[PDB]
Amino acid sequence: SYQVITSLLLGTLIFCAVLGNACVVAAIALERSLQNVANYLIGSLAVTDLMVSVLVLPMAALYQVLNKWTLGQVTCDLFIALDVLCCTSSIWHLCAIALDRYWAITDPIDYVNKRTPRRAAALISLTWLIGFLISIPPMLGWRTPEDRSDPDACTISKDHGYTIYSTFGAFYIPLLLMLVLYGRIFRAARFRIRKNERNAEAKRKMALARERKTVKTLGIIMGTFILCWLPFFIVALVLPFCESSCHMPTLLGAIINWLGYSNSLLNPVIYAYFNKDFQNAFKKII
Amino acid sequence: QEAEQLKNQIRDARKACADATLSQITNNIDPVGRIQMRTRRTLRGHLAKIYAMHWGTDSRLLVSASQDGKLIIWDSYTTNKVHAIPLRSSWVMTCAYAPSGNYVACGGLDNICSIYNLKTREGNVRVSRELAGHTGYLSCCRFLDDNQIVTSSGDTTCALWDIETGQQTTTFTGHTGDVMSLSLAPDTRLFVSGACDASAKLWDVREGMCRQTFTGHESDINAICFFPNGNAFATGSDDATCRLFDLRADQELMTYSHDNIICGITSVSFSKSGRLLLAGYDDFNCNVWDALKADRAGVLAGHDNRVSCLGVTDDGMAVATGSWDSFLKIWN
Amino acid sequence: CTLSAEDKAAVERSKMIDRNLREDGEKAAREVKLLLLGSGKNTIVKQMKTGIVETHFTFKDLHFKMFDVGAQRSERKKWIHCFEGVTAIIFCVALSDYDLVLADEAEMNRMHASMKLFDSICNNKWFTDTSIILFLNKKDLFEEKIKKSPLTICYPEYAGSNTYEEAAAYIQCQFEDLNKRKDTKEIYTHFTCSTDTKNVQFVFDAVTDVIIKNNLKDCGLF
Amino acid sequence: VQLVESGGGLVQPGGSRKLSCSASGFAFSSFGMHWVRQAPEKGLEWVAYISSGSGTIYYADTVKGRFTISRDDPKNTLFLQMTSLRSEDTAMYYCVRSIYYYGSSPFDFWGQGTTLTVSSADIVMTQATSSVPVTPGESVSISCRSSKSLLHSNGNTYLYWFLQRPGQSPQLLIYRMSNLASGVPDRFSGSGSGTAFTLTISRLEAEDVGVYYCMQHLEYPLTFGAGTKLEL
Amino acid sequence: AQARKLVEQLKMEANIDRIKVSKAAADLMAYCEAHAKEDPLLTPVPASENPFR
Ligand SMILES: C/C=C\C/C=C\C/C=C/C/C=C/CCCC(=O)O[C@H](COC(=O)CCCCCCCCCCCCC)COP(=O)(O)O[C@H]1[C@H](O)[C@@H](O)[C@H](OP(=O)(O)O)[C@@H](O)[C@H]1O
Ligand SMILES: CC(C)CCC[C@@H](C)[C@H]1CC[C@H]2[C@@H]3CC=C4C[C@@H](OC(=O)CCC(=O)O)CC[C@]4(C)[C@H]3CC[C@]12C
Ligand SMILES: C[C@H](CCC(=O)NCC(=O)O)[C@H]1CC[C@H]2[C@@H]3[C@H](O)C[C@@H]4C[C@H](O)CC[C@]4(C)[C@H]3CC[C@]12C
Ligand SMILES: COc1ccc2[nH]cc(CCN(C)C)c2c1
Repeated sequence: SYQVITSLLLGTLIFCAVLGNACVVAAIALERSLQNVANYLIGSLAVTDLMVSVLVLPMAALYQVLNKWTLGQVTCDLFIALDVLCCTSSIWHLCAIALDRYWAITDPIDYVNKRTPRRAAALISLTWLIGFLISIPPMLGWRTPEDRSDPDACTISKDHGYTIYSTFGAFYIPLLLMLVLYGRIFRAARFRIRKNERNAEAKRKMALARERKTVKTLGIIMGTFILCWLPFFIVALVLPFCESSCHMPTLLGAIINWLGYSNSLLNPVIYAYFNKDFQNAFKKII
Repeated sequence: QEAEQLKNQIRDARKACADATLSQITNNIDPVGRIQMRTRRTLRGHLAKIYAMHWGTDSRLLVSASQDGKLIIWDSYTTNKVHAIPLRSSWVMTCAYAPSGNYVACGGLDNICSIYNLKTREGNVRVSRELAGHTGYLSCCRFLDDNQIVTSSGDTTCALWDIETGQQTTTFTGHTGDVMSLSLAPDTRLFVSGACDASAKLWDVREGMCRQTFTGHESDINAICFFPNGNAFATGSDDATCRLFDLRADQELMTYSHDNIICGITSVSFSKSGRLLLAGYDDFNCNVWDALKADRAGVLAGHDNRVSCLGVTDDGMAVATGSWDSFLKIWN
Repeated sequence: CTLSAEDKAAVERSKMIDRNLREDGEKAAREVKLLLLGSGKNTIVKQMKTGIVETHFTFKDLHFKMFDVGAQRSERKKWIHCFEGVTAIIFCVALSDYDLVLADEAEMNRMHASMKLFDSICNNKWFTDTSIILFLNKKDLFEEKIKKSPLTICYPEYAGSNTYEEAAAYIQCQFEDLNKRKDTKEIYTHFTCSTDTKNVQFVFDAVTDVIIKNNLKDCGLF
Repeated sequence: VQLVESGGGLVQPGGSRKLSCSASGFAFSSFGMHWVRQAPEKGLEWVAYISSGSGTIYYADTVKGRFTISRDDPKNTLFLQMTSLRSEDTAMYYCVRSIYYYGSSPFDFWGQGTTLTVSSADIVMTQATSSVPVTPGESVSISCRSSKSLLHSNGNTYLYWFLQRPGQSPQLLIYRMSNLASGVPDRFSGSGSGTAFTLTISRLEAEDVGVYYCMQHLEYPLTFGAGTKLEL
Repeated sequence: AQARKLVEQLKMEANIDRIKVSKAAADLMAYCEAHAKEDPLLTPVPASENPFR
């Protein structure tokens, strides 16, 4: 009975993610009114999330329902590499969207003159290149004899150097850069907003409301990103150096692992559905 | 003193001639039925709001103008752009195609209706002459001959131009409000112009005086087109209605409006038979009206912004439409 | 292929025209469109540089195209929509003109007419989210005239001193009160002719702030 | 509007030379340019074609490879480099402008021409009479035949008529089998069937003496007819 | 005086003969029915001879 419920829940989550990403991509494509550098990055992120949902999640769901891998070593390696590549691409797409927002906010001259879709294309290419560099090492090298020693259940490489490098370049460096960029954006917004008495009081109320709105937006974005992708990389970093001591509980580990797929599902919701232009386009089409 | 009694006499005379409305006569006419209008060609390339377009006499070439500063001539069959003429003033409000197709006119928020020669041996399209005789924005410039063009301006007066001389042959100052559109009769002997004063006047090219005036509309008239027979014309206004006027009956014949429409009209046109009235609207759509029964025979959707201009081919094959979305679509 | 020899060349010409149009549109996009309304308009244009007049000026890597209506006395309601999407609206008013009546048997005051025009433009449906750059010109003459003719003649309900600073502040407050959509747009008010180069600096600062605010709004941060 | 060829001369066997043609008085960039060769005492022959913007380039089967065509839009000039010139290449080359759009008149202007001396499903156009003795004031009809029907599915018939008077470059008379080229008297008329065509002249003038040539533009491998040489 | 021009233009009241509106409507409908077959928009022409398909 537990296996059936697990399969139903995983299938529902995958279907919801696929539907959301496909809707975002269709809205961006069929209507050339949301074609912008930031919107182009959002669409690329949606495409990456759709690839995650359609390619790796069903394989991951099968790996979880049956509790064992029954497809072979080659398929296991391909699935692991694809999942790592796509998740890294999604994280770096979030980082690139943050960087684009920061550049637009703090560099209006560049926004007006030097910002073009080629910038979005270059950012997407850089993100995919970083993802490929993260996912290639397990193929060309590493994967010591101890790794994948049990064909029944294959596990990602746990080499200290590889695990630290991958975790860093996939979450910590993107996390630090995103935090710095959003802090810069927050200070810029604070400066701009801060920059007969009844009118002054009304202006003060408006400024407080705008400050609360921006704080809420930043908090929502950062809370989702952290609460999803932080535990996974924390465990991926601790367990390889805590093989002897840590027990690696199954339920907690599984939930932490699926937090990343939850973030992949949620990213379109935060970045497009909340966006005014995207919701207007959906209303017009629907 | 101030012609107090003269105003009522014309109204009484016009009222006395009303015996039967158009709708009553056309009761026995079978309904046209819904027309399955479908876009066959989508024209892209304009990057700003297109305001005017006009068909050529060959029924295959049309010209369009946009606020991006470009005047484009389209090959309707193959969608091949014939010419791309950069407008020196990017505020075009109207454009036209000469009956012979040799010349094209355009007018904008400037007071100059420029004439372009499309058949120059130099190949490059050049401004044949600049007609700077108006004091307001030009609303409509229309060719009668290769040498004569009539213009409409926001200064509330139209002007007949002898292009070779470059001077206004005749001036039509009867309008008190801004004239927004101009339509020539099939014979080109007379033309009708609509104005923001919610009235339309009949102008004679040769003599240059207002033979008659029509005041059915309750708001600014935006467009007018001549019925194919040439003895009637249809009006378009911000009143969200279209009205049919007869030059010989002197009175309004019928109106085209629906409660679901609450926005102004941008353009109007007729088919060869005259049974269909193609009208643009601010609701991003064009509604086809039964000219003899005022029934909406169809709707031309597919525009993401206000429909600014439309027109029917001389051969009666397809109708082109233009909208602020910068897309022109051919419907058949 | 079904196309003939000439059809392929026609398609080639059409796509060349497409490339040229796209290039020209991209070039035109990277430029700031400013609508100017108003009153010292000629003086401001001279210091910062029969139909609509176009003025081109550049200030520190940013290109501005200014579209002075050129005394278009025709129906403004019929062509104002042509400027939908302009970055900002420049409005010029002469402070010293609180006494003029614009003839017409003294049925109007130029200050009242300017206020009415400002209200109409600010509340215009085509400029819901368009910033307004308000310039108060001829401050020297205004100061010289208030000392000999109190501004209470223009504002019967105004009970205050006739000093330059207080009158200027009251006029600015009156003009800004006309904004019935204060949240959507901000009014950048400046007193000009301190030196010829300050007006362009204020225009640049206002445009930069408007762009930044729009970018923040797109991201939901403002 | 003017076109001026250059680069003529005498070439040794297997030699190489480049012909040039400058353009003035018209938008060179917007007009496609053709090279038409003509061996002495022989008819014309299309050499190469370069479309506006250099996007499309076509060559004849007998000139492809060793002959290349390039255009310089900034300088408004045309070039035709030649290599491995054969004795058969002895001919005079004429440059022809052409702009392709509905209602246009391709091949409506021809250049001065330059002399040059050395040492497969193509539609064949044949003219019944190489020479036709006539007198002024008498209507003259010139007939031609095409191996492949020139009526295209689009509804247009791609037949061209050219006149090359003694000591003059070819001049266009008819370009779509029904349309009269600009700068020509209305006397000339054009009509024909889907494969058969003729050039009927209402009345013959002194300046009409010359050799009349025909072309098909249904497909680019253009072929010239023998040529009808009128004499008085 | 504009009245002198106005009366001369108003002389159209007698310068022109008139026809009843009923006859005009009859002629209009007769023309419409006579040329109904010649209007592609009124009668959708087959795609075989349609240049736009
Ligand atoms: C402290 C005390 C204790 C309490 C504290 C703890 C708990 C607090 C909880 C706080 C609430 C968090 C969520 C906020 C919800 C909310 O308020 O949203 C409301 C309606 O919108 C929807 O709900 C959107 C509804 C539809 C979304 C799509 C989902 C359905 C389809 C899914 C995919 C499958 C497709 C079929 C109001 O809308 P909003 O103000 O939230 O919208 C803003 C959004 O939050 C910003 O993110 C966004 O910025 P962006 O990042 O650049 O995009 C802004 O532009 C703006 O859109
Ligand atoms: C932001 C919204 C969309 C919430 C996040 C989605 C949840 C519905 C997902 C995220 C993590 C998922 C869990 C990931 C892994 C597991 C372990 C597994 O269940 C078990 O406990 C069996 C195996 C074991 O006990 O070891 C299968 C279902 C479950 C609970 C999943 C149920 C669905 C969860 C809670
Ligand atoms: C979905 C994956 C294949 C990976 C995939 O989707 N590739 C294409 C892509 O990613 O685009 C699974 C689905 C069914 C699997 C196969 C079936 O389970 C049958 C069979 C089972 C054996 O244990 C391993 C081989 C073999 C033949 C499996 C190979 C991997 C397959 C094909
Ligand atoms: C070293 O462990 C890592 C490092 C980087 C990574 N990126 C994506 C994943 C796994 C993909 N989902 C299952 C979370 C991952 C693991």
